[PDB]
Amino acid sequence: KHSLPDLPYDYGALEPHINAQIMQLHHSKHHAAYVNNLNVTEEKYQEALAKGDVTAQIALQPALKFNGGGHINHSIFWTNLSPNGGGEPKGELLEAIKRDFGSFDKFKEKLTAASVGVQGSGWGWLGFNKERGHLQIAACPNQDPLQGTTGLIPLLGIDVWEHAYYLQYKNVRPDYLKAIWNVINWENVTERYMACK
Amino acid sequence: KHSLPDLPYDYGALEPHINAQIMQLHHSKHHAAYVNNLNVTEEKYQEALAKGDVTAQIALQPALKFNGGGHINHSIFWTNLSPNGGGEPKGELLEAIKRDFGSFDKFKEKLTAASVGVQGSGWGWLGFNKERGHLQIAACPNQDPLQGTTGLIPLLGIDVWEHAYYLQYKNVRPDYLKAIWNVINWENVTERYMACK
Ligand SMILES: [Mn+2]
Ligand SMILES: [Mn+2]
Repeated sequence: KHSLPDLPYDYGALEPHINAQIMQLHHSKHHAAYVNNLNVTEEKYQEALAKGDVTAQIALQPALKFNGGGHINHSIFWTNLSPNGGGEPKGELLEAIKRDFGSFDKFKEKLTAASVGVQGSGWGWLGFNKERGHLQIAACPNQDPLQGTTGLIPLLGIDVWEHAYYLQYKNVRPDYLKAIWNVINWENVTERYMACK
Repeated sequence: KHSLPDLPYDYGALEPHINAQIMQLHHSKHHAAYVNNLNVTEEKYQEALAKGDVTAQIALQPALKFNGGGHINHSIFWTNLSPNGGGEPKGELLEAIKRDFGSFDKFKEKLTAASVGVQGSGWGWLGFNKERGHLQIAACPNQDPLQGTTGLIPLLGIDVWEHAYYLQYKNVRPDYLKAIWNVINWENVTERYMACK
């Protein structure tokens, strides 16, 4: 069974950029609900599959992408954030960023653009393209996970569901986007990128 | 007002790779129908737009994308083929193919896989990514046009609707894919590649 990962930090470790009320609801309520519902759906899929009930397997897909993706996306998200974070990466990651996007600041414009560009709920991603051997930016609707739906390996995700910012920033998503750059755990992103090498 | 372009060759020019019956049906019936229905939809949209009828506008979008995309895609497709075609391209395009995909043979596998990979009706495309400055393979469902939905600039299209091949190859879509390379007009895709730069 899948379980709720602990936050690597306190609910209020990201203040003042993401306030503690958000962090607490986002983790203990939204993420918790995805894990529990995933578990339920996986159990129901076990039965459908054993019976060769194809109709039921197909009927269960939305719940499985949504709750499974919910779990995958937030689990990556918490490791992407840190009180020790902000700034710019170093080493190869930074050179790949300059190489594929021109400059770190050009990269930030792009990921922000994708993230701001999401109509409705969704996520902006920095991913790695294993076929082409380079970095790539992508956006996903609702809880659709990056690797499951595109093949890109996720490096850094930014959650632009309204629940991820609305208590602090209301309708002004680009203020949230501005703020989050200050808490990005470039340590972890670099780690994920070295895993693709 | 849009019109059906003449074919650059005669209906039997691509034998024995694509037979004369397919070409004549594809051009004089299928493309003609997209053109006809595009003209009709565009006029209706003009009316809705001048009445500020957003409902009617939004209700016309599937027809506009389907018939518009059909017109766009087939227009490109006819120039991508030639009775004098086949072989490999030369100059920069060939260099970009080697740089972006490794070799011409690997590129060919990648375009084939993406084309075979289409479930239902659609197109495989070789495209150009402006903001990244490189070649990029994509696939579009139905008549969704490459640029309008994806931003990539079309260089080479491979129609994998069943009408593109079924009378001659039936269900064996890969044999059609193996055959079409004998008639690719590399001169035209080169031009399209030089126009991007
Ligand atoms: Mn969320
Ligand atoms: Mn067609």
